[PDB]
Amino acid sequence: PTINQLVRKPRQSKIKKSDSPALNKGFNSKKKKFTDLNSPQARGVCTRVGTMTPKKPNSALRKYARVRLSNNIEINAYIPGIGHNLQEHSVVLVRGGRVKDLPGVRYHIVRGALDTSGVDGRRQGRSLYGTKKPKN
Amino acid sequence: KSAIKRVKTTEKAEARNISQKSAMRTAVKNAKTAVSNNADNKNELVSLAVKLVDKAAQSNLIHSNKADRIKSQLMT
Amino acid sequence: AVKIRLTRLGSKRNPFYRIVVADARSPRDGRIIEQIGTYNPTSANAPEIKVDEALALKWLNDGAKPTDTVHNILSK
Amino acid sequence: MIQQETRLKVADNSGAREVLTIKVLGGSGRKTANIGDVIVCTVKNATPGGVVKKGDVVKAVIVRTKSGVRRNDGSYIKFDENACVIIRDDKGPRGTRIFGPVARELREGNFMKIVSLAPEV
Amino acid sequence: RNDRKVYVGKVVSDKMDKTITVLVETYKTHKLYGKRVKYSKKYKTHDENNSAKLGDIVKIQETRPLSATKRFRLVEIVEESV
RNA sequence: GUUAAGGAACUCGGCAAAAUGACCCCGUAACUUCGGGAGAAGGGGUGCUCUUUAGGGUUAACGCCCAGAAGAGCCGCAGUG
RNA sequence: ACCUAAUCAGAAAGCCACGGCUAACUACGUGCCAGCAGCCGCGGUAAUACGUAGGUGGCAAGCGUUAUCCGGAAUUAUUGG
RNA sequence: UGGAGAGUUUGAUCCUGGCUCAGGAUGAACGCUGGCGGCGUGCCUAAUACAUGCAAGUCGAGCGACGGCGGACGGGUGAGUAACACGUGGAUAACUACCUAUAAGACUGGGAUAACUUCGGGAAACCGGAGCUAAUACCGGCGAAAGUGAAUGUCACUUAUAGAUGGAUCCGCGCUGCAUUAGCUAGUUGGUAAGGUAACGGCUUACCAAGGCAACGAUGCAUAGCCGACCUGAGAGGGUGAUCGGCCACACUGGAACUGAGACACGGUCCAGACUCCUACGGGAGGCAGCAGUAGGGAAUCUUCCGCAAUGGGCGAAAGCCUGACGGAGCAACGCCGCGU
Ligand SMILES: [Mg+2]
Ligand SMILES: [Mg+2]
Ligand SMILES: [Mg+2]
Ligand SMILES: [Mg+2]
Repeated sequence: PTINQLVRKPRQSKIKKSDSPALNKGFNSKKKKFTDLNSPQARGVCTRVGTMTPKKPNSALRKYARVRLSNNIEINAYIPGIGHNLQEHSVVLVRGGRVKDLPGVRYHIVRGALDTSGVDGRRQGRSLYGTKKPKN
Repeated sequence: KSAIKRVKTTEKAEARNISQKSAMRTAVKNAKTAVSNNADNKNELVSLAVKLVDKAAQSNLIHSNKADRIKSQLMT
Repeated sequence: AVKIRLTRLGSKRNPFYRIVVADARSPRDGRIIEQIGTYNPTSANAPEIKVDEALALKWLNDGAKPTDTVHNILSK
Repeated sequence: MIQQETRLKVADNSGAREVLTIKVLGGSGRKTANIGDVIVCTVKNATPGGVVKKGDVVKAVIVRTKSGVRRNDGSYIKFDENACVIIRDDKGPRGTRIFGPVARELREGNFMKIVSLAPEV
Repeated sequence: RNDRKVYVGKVVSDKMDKTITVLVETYKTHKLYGKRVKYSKKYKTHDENNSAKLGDIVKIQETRPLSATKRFRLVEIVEESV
């Protein structure tokens, strides 16, 4: 507004918040690295084999994996692709991005470098799922 | 380890100045007692030796050379 | 005082110099005082000697120690 | 002369401080002990940042005392503080260091580690 | 000493011996909004024999340090009014 | 009246005893009806001799009583001994 | 570093997409299922919007995905409400 | 010189208005595939204990059979500090192993002792004793003074100069978030006193004196090395602090010193604390945020490489000598560039 008021208080701009909460900050030090920052990726360790549904009008079935992350906290997940060589308490790489119409799930289990290593059943969409073909 | 031999000078160079310094100051601490009596016998001809040890702020350079005038600036 | 110095620059497999002068307390790479001009080491598609003795005589008055391979510039 | 409910310092870095006494191990009806006997302590005070927490039944050995022992030559010894060392299930101390002069009596071939850690004995 | 900077300003209060405070005016420009704005640091000043009173316009020279903020040195009396 | 090591293990129950106690200082929480809490708690100092100076009243004044400060020094296990 | 002379075009190319945006389409299998999704969402009996071969488009010794930051956002706007 | 848009609330509109996508980035990770000439950058997460190697010496024209200059430059790191730490312009109350320009004078007179053989104790760190000796070592008269050697020349000593060089210091301005934090320090603010360091100084102490700061942000909390620059942008601005240069602080932790020209000293030092490990359990040793490599939390960052030829630095009058500064190589599509199949 008035140039008198703008001297007396500047434009304190709009804060934003992260779309994906449970990563990427200095958390809660407890004389060791009790919890840390994972900007793109991490390890995991699993806790539960997941089976769930979307909720809005949709009626399909989905297979998450409710884990405890490497910084004491609890998140859901998802395995893209077909195969599932995963059981309880097995290491899984992470990468962010929510899943719409599921009520509370958080990230994608990377199908390349983990115990989630390689998914067969795919032949054209490949590097999104970690499937090889050394002929070409 | 060629600073081993530098240590052997360091316990050896403490003796020469701290003898000179403690003789510099008690010749000067008795001097302002002798300058409190002023009979020209216990103050004369050793005050310039109290200034010779304040000239041995240039000879005994442990007391710094530019710091020669930190005490001797009043009596003479 | 000061010492006449060649700041080495230049990429991989190709040095190049700039004639500067500062005290030995200052390092090679930087905190350099003045520059009397460039110097050209390689001679293929490039000159071989470069100096400007106008502001070089300003430093041989208050003292200067040229390195004995830099003095072959100013002997020519 | 230790008793059935006296307190003792602990002279090591095992994560403890002043411990009580519960019972003196040995024969029945036993009422005192001295340098080099086991007891049953309980931790009444602890350093935050240790491996023994407060309120926990542990054993010990009496290492110093204000009473002392009498030796073969008739020599006596008297400390000025009571102290003990928390000992594990087999004979060896739980901590790492020991902050005091242990008694010269203490080993018989048996506590061959507590006398191997004291500043002097 | 002999040639130092000058901050002419009003004398606020003589409250102890050899000590006053000589306030000055400074309108400072803002960074981007353009409209100027006032800031008035109130610097203390040694004066020789309680020569100042409340309200004088003076002339100030600097010196070599004395104590906590007694860093300026009064010179003149341009105005001797109240 | 005193007591080695331990200190409520005594016992219906810390019952009786033991410790705390004066003046001068620093400092003091929750809570509240704003007065209180509060001597809250937890802390320090005190003896004798010698040198200087600032304090009332009495009185013309030497004289007399009332006092508080720093500094220097001495002795004992312990200075409201 | 450079450079000549040799049997040899012979060793030396991927990767994501292809409703609308947004650059690029067809035939079946499953067929509100294994899924997919940046939002509109395409899936109840194939479905140009899911895996598959064909086809094309993009970039190219590199192609996509993530988390983070600025522009898009005139959506903190003095220039600009 | 240069500045785009699309989608979605309704049966259908105009508007306000959010959320969402296309693009540029990464000292990124991870997903598939793999030809490189050539150029760069590769601890950003547990400040998690650091094997084995090399990084500070030099001088046999000191002098004997330690006396000098250098280890205050240089090369690593961001836990600290919201501050003259830094940036930017003003000021003098004073500080040089050096470097140099002229000139002075470089005299006189003495005596103590390491290495070395005996002496005894310790497993050791090594020490107490005794005969032996020079020194350019040591001593006296606003006052100290040096001599040395291949052809006297040369080269350091010493005093007063002033120039460069180098550090110190108060001052104007620039320096993050919060007011759901309003009071704040007491030697605090000031004179005076003598002491105190290169100098000014409440710089540390002593009697008097009643002030400092503040709604123009004083005080207290959590987050942070900072600039030149990097990123994006039409620009104005927003976000960042890495290699690369200038300045700053720190050395497993917390104090304090000593020698010298101007260290509170990374590789020295006495002490105190938590840790490793050996000894005869009487004692002593150890500090890779030097150059790499291993261990460790990790989704994540490399060779235990010969070597001083060039440029730069100590020492010497010179040959040269030590140089993990550096001149370069060993490894990853890590980034741009150029280039083929
Ligand atoms: Mg009470
Ligand atoms: Mg109460
Ligand atoms: Mg080094
Ligand atoms: Mg290097």
